[PDB]
Amino acid sequence: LTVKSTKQWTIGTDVQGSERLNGVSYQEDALITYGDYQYVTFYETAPAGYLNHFVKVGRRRVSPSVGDWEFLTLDDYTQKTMDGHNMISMGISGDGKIHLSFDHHDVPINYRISKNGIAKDVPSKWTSDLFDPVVHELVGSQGPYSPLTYPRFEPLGNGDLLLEFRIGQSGSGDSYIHRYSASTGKWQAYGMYIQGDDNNAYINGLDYLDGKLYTSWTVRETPNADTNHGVYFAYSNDDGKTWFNTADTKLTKPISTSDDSTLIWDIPQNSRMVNQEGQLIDTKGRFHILMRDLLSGEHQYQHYLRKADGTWTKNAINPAGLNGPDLYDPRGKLAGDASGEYLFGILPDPVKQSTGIYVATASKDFKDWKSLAEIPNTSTEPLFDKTRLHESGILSVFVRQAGGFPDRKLQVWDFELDL
Ligand code: NA
Repeated sequence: LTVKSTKQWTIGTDVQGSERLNGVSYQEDALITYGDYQYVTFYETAPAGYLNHFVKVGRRRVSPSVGDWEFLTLDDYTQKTMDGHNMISMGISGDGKIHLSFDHHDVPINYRISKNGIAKDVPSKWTSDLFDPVVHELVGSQGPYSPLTYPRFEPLGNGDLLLEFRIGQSGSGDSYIHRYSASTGKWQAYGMYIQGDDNNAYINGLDYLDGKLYTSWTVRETPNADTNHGVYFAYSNDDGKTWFNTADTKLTKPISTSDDSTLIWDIPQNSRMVNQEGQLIDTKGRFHILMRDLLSGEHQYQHYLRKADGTWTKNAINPAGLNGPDLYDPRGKLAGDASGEYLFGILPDPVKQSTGIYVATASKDFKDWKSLAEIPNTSTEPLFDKTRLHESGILSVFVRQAGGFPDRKLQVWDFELDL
């Protein structure tokens, strides 16, 4: 596997503040290809200036040829909270509607949707009046909608879309799932799916494939990030309603954090393992987790693999040149190609201030981590476009630069792979 071409686009000037609001690990998702177009969402500074931001949505054609990015500005909702949790997630349902949820730390939901199926019936002009107003509920469903943190969308096989989030707080919280029907345009409540016990679960993502939904998490005892422990796994065959552990034993609904039957790796507190890193169901149905720890005596990224035979392995990701991360350094992701043979680590390097792209192969049990490419000058938790990789073999990554405001840009990097 090699790189055929590298291209980049600047899509905006990043916002100013003590926190990163753009390029946050648990954006799910920031960058999406649907049909022949790619979409991206981010904050830009509003005319009021410092500590006033608007959500922007960009689109560009990517098939059968790539055209120019265009942007709309949602100038009816001003983001004002300088808190690194207050990021944006986007999802696109099979009716072509684009959904956004954003700007939360332990507050009520903020959600909006496009009026029509703009990703399906693609409009000529790209303007803010394509979107309905911000609301604080999910029409058809029920709360609780507060205190909410961490909206995450997952598109299902039939065009429906899940929205998942935590209700409660760091160190005492539960998570919930809601399902949007692309046939009726109504949401329904799947209810609480994981319940804290004077702690909270921190999932790594949602991963849906061929009718199964996969998640992994660590449990956090207090608002101190040193109090994460364990790596846990469960999956569902019914889009979030009921769940199983790795041995296919049905769990209680909700899953409790006190239930050790979902633990796949013991990792104590003070291991320097961070919450909400990365996960991946590969196209062959092998599940992967990206985390980190200091348990070897050095800080290293860690790859957990759920093998076809049922067994779990844990391998450090330690290719030449990669500096290992500590607890508060930027988080990475794992991406997969269409074939399921190639695993990409998209790993921010805290020494280099860059994003490395490393590749391993299923033929070598993913032990053969090799440097494939680099994105220079990043201070970001890198995020990629699953569908674009599957469909065209192009690894497209959304990044916040390193550097000072207003030099620090937002960009999209495309690596064309020679599959
Ligand atoms: Na607690």
